[PDB]
Amino acid sequence: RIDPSKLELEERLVTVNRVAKVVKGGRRFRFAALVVVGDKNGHVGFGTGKAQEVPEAIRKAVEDAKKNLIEVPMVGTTIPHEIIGRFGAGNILLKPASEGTGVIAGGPVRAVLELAGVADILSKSLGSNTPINMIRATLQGLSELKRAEDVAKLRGKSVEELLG
Amino acid sequence: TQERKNQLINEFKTHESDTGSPEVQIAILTDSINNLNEHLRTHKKDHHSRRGLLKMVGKRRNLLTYLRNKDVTRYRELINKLGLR
Amino acid sequence: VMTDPIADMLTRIRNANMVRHEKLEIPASKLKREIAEILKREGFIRDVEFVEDSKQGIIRVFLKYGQNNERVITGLKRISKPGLRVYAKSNEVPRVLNGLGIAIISTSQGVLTDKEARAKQAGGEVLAYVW
Amino acid sequence: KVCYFTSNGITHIDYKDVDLLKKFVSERGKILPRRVTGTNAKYQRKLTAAIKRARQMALLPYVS
Amino acid sequence: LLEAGVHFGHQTRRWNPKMKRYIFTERNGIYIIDLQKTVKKVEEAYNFTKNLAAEGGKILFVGTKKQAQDSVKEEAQRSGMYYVNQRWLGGTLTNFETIQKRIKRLKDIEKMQENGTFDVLPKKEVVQLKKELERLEKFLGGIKDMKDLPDALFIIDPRKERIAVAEARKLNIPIIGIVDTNCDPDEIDVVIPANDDAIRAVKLLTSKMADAILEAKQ
Amino acid sequence: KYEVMYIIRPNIDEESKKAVIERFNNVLTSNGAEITGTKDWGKRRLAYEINDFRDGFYQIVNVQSDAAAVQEFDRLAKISDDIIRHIVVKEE
RNA sequence: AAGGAAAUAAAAUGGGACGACGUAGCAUU
RNA sequence: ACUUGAGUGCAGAAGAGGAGAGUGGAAUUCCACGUGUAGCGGUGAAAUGCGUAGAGAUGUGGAGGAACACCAGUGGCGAAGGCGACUCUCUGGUCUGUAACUGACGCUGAGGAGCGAAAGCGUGGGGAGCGAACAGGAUUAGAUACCCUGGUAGUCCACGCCGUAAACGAUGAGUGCUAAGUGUUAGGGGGUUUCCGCCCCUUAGUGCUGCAGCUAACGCAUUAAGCACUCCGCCUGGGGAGUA
Repeated sequence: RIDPSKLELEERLVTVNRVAKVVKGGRRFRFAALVVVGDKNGHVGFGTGKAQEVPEAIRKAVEDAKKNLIEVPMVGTTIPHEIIGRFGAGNILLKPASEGTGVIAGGPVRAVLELAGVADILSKSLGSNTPINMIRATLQGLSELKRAEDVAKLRGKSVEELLG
Repeated sequence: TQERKNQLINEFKTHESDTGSPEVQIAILTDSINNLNEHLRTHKKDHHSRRGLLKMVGKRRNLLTYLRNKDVTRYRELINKLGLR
Repeated sequence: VMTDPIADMLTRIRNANMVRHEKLEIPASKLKREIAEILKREGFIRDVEFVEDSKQGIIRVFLKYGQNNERVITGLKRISKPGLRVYAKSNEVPRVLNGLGIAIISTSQGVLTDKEARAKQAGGEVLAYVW
Repeated sequence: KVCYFTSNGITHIDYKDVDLLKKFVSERGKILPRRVTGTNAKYQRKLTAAIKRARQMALLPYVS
Repeated sequence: LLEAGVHFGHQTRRWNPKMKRYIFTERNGIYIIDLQKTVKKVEEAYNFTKNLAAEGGKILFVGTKKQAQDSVKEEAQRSGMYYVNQRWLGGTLTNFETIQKRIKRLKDIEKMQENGTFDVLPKKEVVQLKKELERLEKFLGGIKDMKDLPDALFIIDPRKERIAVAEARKLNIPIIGIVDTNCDPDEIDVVIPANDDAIRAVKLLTSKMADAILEAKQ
Repeated sequence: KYEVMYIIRPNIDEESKKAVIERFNNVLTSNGAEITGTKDWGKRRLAYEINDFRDGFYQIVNVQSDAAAVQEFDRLAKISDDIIRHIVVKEE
């Protein structure tokens, strides 16, 4: 169930890599802008954009990210459990920490976690350092998260019975 | 063939239906290996027969080890009967 | 051969989960019976039945799906393998996903989970995890 | 096509006979392929063995 | 009980293993369809259809099959609902804006021929305008008045309409229809295991669904 | 058991052919073998010339022995000029 | 005469080489 | 204590499995003889070569050496290399229905041992054809090559030695589990039919297309590169260098 794009997002860009396409008349340049769009409350989205100009590609990536968001269970501004994202040779670990450690992660991971509404997290990249694969792995790890209430419902158990 | 096997079974039989006990199989393996060796004394170039003989000897040794780990008196008696040393 | 029954059972359950099957047949074994009963009483399995035969006996498990399509069991993993044994003390009993999951442990007073272990402050063979 | 042997259920080709082998051999004396006579693999192999055995004893023409 | 439906073509071994729980067998390498299961699934089909209609359903009837074109067209026309009998154009939903622009152009050109200056040029008109009118009426006749996206989707052969099914799943729009033995059952939200190559079967099914649709207005 | 079929050269008189056949049959039985049956096709057109003859006298003999009499028959056939061709096949 | 398994006839002989170094823009309005 | 893994027994099946002996007709070369003449052979073109001594061609016979046309098929066997004419003596392994037999006797395997394509080396034969080196002739500016005409070692055999290949499925061995469709080899059972035959199931082997899953992609996908366990070997940038 996709959520609507009507939210107070930040649309903070990450980077812009220049692209080249060869033609009989030499090379042809394109600007591929990858942007992460999200709100500071459990809403985040990754997007990509290609165009002959930087701002046009930025707008394309913003719209693309808006067209695909995802929720995250920010249990006390921290993840409920540790998980690993392994999307396309991108290994990124995520650990919950105390309420003062802060956002300890790489550039793109840090931006994603900031636009995701998460305060204190422990992370480490154990694979490729490519921003796109890292973002995909982080999003995969976020989607694979579990909530206490849903597990309690599925297990025919109570939350206090689970953790008490 | 099919006649020496019967005699070996009868000699090494423990019961009327005994046909797979370690002693009988070991005696059969010994007889077959002896025949194969006698054959090899002439056809030195038949290496496939040598490989078959090696497999038979490995089976015989594993069976001897199992017997020794199970029963020592029976193992010694079988060695004495076959003189396998 | 197969080097162990437990890893086989766990990986068969994992495969059944991946293909989204509803039944499973396993060569029954005392330890397998205890593990299946534990998984059942915990809510991972909707129900389990046993069959005492002349060969090995068969323990049949029924995978649980509490919604349209959602695997109550997401992944399995063994710890103590036949060649690398893992033993955890009462002070080092490992929690699974901050207690969200569960782990099985063999002790002297019976097969206990993480919660029962903490309750009895027991320890011993840490064999596998359950998510 | 159907196998002559299976249709007749005959076995033990008995190479010494040639009335049957004559049909399965071409005019020049060459053996016919299985894909033409529709015969089976086992029966084809046995028939070719018998045909060679017969040829060796001047019962079939190596060449013609 | 075998109702008036004759939907048991049973579609020999060109089948899908995922439909094992809706098939009997016959001595022709062919799987007799389990009519009993269909008689039950059609009940929830009618229920969901009536509910969505009372909610304002705009069911799109789609089938790119000769055996279904005229049937679905007649059913949609007698029911006054939407449909797509000819080719299923790419991006009816994902690119709904381009289709909207195209159909607005169609509306303009089809209102011009009788209200506007239909005699601007002696050859230009006959050369281009009427041919484009025919082509656009062919490719958009049944959806010429969509005006908004529907609440659900109806199809007749997802194996043939994999594109529409995929884009509907992307838009998470509930899709209904009839699944063939070679089709994917899980991909549909409201599945009806039955034969589709029979004109009588598809005619009966479409008629019943259109009746269920029309009964929500009461 | 083995099937011993051989061809006698046609340029042999009737009594000489009988004597040769009896000799070659004794060669087999003389080594402890026992003949179960025989068959003679008479003069037949050979598919090809062996040395000079286009025809030959096919003689068939069914024997059961311990692979000894048949070996003696094979050894003796290669020397005798009365037999043009011969073969041995295990009847199984 | 259609994408093709172990497998493929027909079918100009003759064209050898191009020193060095390096030339590119890019987003907030 | 037990039979499911394992092995034995029974009744059956196939196969270029191997070792030894023997046998067979095509085809090339040579020799002898009969007929017979301006050449034969060869390349893009030609040339070198043999030939008026009687060639080439044809016919009969003889000599000897190698391989086994049709069969022949991602067909079969073998641990691998590898194995295609046929008969015989010896010999190995595989598969199919068991329930009769013992009841865990099992998997891997450092080192070690053995086998191990072709090439090569020593001893002695053998030598028809092919053919490193080599000779001559075309070729080009050059041709120690591609092309053509001849040609030693070698290609064959018995013993011994070295133990290397893209020795490849570039994928170690064993076990268990994980949708289907379609050929094929060896088998078995059944639902009518004594059959011919159709269908369904059940083992092993060999191919093709494909779900989930895996993979950087190519692609693998019940014969995995899937989900796991046990054992051994292997890698820590390239050149240096598999060199000192």
